[PDB]
Order: sequence, then C-alpha cells, then structure tokens
Amino acid sequence: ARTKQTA
Amino acid sequence: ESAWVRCDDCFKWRRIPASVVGSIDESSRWICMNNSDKRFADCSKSQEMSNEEINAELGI
Ligand SMILES: [Zn+2]
Repeated sequence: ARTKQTA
Repeated sequence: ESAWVRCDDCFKWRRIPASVVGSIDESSRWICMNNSDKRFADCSKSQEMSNEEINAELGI
C-alpha cells in the first residue's frame, strides 16, 4: 500500500 | 504524529498513527476497513481532507 509521512 | 495510507480498494487516503505506518510497506494490502478510526473505515466514507491539505500537514 502507498503511504505518506512527515520527512 | 499522523501518517497517511492509501486504500488499495478505493484509493482514498486515511489518517493512521505514525507509530504503525512503518509496518505498511508497498507490498502490503491495506483497505479502509482495516482502519481503527471508525469515522473513516469503509470505502464509502469521504476522505478526511483534501490531498493538498494532507500534504501541507505533512510538510511535503
Ligand atoms: Zn477504501
């Protein structure tokens, strides 16, 4: 699954 | 903090705890019903906020 998070 | 995961069935983005996101890699199937947050836990539920608002919250 695709995820996005703080860098 | 929060992270976001894309449902593999409807492709809406769902808010999840950042303490769990590392376990969801790109081979994993994840869908809305797997969400512990039952405001947003089936594919009929609208996405919490716009994509641009999500990216702003994440600072990306
Ligand atoms: Zn879904």
